Amino acid sequence: PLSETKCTLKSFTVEKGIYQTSNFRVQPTESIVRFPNITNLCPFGEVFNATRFASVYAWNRKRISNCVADYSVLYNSASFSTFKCYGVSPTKLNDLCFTNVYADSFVIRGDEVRQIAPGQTGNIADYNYKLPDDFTGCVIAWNSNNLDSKVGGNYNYLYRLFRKSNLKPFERDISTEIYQAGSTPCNGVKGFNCYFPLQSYGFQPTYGVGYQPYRVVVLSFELLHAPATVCGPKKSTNLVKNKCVNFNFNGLTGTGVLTESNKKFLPFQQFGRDIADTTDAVRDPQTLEILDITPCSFGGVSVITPGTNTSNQVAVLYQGVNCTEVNVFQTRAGCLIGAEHVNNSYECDIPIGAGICASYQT
Amino acid sequence: AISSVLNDILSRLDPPEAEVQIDRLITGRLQSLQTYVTQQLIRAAEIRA
Amino acid sequence: AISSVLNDILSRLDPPEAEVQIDRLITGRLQSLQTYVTQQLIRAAEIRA
Amino acid sequence: QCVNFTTRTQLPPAYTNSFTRGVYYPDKVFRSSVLHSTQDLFLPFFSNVTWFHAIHKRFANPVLPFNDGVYFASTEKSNIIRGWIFGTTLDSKTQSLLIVNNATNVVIKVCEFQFCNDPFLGVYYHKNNKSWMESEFRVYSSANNCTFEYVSQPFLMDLEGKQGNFKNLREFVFKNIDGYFKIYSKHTPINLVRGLPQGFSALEPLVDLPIGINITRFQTLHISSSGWTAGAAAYYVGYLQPRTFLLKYNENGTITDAVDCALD
Amino acid sequence: TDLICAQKFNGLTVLPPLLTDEMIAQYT
Repeated sequence: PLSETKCTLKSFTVEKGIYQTSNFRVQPTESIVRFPNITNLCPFGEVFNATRFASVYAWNRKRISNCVADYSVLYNSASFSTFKCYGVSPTKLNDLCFTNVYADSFVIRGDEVRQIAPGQTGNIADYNYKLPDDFTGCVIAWNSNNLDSKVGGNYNYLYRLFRKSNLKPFERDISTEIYQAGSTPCNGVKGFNCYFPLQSYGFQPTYGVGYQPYRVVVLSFELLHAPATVCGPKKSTNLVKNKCVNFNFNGLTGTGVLTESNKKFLPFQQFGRDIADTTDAVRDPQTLEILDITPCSFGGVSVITPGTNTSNQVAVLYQGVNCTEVNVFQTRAGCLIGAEHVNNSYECDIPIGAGICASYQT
Repeated sequence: AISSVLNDILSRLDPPEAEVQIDRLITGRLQSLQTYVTQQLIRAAEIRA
Repeated sequence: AISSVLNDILSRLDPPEAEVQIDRLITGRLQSLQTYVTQQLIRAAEIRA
Repeated sequence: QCVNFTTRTQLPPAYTNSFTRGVYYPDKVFRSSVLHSTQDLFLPFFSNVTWFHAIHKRFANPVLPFNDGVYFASTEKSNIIRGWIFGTTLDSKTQSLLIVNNATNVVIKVCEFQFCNDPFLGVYYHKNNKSWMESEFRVYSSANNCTFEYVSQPFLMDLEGKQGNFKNLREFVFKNIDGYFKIYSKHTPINLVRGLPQGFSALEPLVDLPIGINITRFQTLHISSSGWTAGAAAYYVGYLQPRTFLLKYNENGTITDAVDCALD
Repeated sequence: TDLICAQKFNGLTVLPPLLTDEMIAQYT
């Protein structure tokens, strides 16, 4: 601790007085991830193995809530033709707790791959569907030219070429009727320099990339404060209180001492927060319990030592903490070790603070 | 940034992408801390007067 | 940034792209306004003295 | 079913002021002894809410638009209003939402509902073994193509007929977040003749309905087959607005005060 | 005229004064 002052002062000669060096902190001794048992598994493989999807504007969706979803089967690595994801892959999504999940399924063309992206425009992006800028999920694409393609074109799937206005992200228009194409309203049936807005795909197994269909699956993720009953392979991880640990509770990952409190929460209220809008007390997602989040102990380190030419005696002063582990004394400033307490009063030499001073004597 | 919580950025965006969002919190909180220190050094001159 | 005019950026680039150019204009004007307020606090101490 | 009652007459809209009404818990986050300022869809203080009533020969059932969310305040004696019907066309052409209170639990179903002209849930013969339980369902003739179904926790409701001024008060807030339907519920006894009693109360979240259907209009299921009548009741229809409130939280997490900074 | 302990949880440390109020009354 004397050498900590030497590197703090950037010199080998420590002058007589009190000097601040470092900051002590209690590190977490364990990791407690507490979540109840799993209910079912998400159809992660059924959306990829489905026989046929919907069109781009008609896209079908399967809503699966209460994450974590099924992490066992993961096709994110070299399974399909095109894998473009944001954030972390579903391999790392097993540690995240999301409220609702929207699985979108639609088939696009070759030149339409660049048009599918969050916050990006395009022919089918504006006129059919656009991914929202809040999209945290993965965009999966595979080459269906050996299946969905038909001789002479596949007209089952449809796409809207023209529309009176551009669709906002996360908006659905299924209308197949005849509407205004250009700037001149043609009053229904095609004519008067307008065009039939809906169009059929030309999927041909024998043509190039532009005419090749690509099955695209979009997993839309929504994170809220709602509780999550499934996180990772480890569920219970039996609770240990009165210790500094790394906790993950209802999808909230943090480090702090876990202490039981008398705080009364309403049945719909999952967790509280303090004046700083940070996690204060959370409730057990498994059983009925209310647990308080206590920050682990920390504070500043003060070194009380005389001059280098005096002696090597060093008195370490901890700021605002009581030392229960451990010449161990306690003052209003905190734990003070390496010094002796004299009931007599002397002139202040090296101030400790709170009306107490330290000195080097016999 | 995306979120003010540190555990969110580390658990959401990849380490190469997370360094960009964390740097946004560093620069803002650095200016916020330098603003407090600047105001305290000004109030220190008034209390000494 | 590209231009100091706000209507020039919104009417040219895309909404997702314009957020990058506008952020450069904001952070530049935050430090300039913070510099004036800091300068006034120091000058007011001399007038108060 | 398809025949309206003989006592059915559309009553003129009347308006009245809602003192603190429109305040609710904005989220599930607990707070203690702090002042939280948030902006959501609220009913402003001292605003005007529509006043409808029903008696034993004036029975009004107009259809009202639903856009950004609404505020319902129902003062009751025998609990005349057992629920509401939601939807766009309010028929079997599309999906419809019904919240039915049977005085046991909250029944919520989304299906294709064939809509009778006068929704009615039969309650009769209170002389012997009354139980005040529903018997005939005249509300919908058939149902199919159900996209959603929900059953809430068991509740308690007093359906016994009473006389004198109003007693029970049930206030509801119905809003739509990205297709998700969230219902707020509060029940307290009051002494009321006409208008609204002056007071302050916060509404607790009741149920969450991840449905996603569009609703442009709403109506209650009425009652209290052309010879059927209704009891004495009054209810209030408000309209939520993007207002900012300052909420005062106590040590137990209940709102003891609210301030609308958009008024004065 | 606690807010002290609440701010000490976020890393804001309130340092105790060297001169106590009882010693202030003695100088007075």
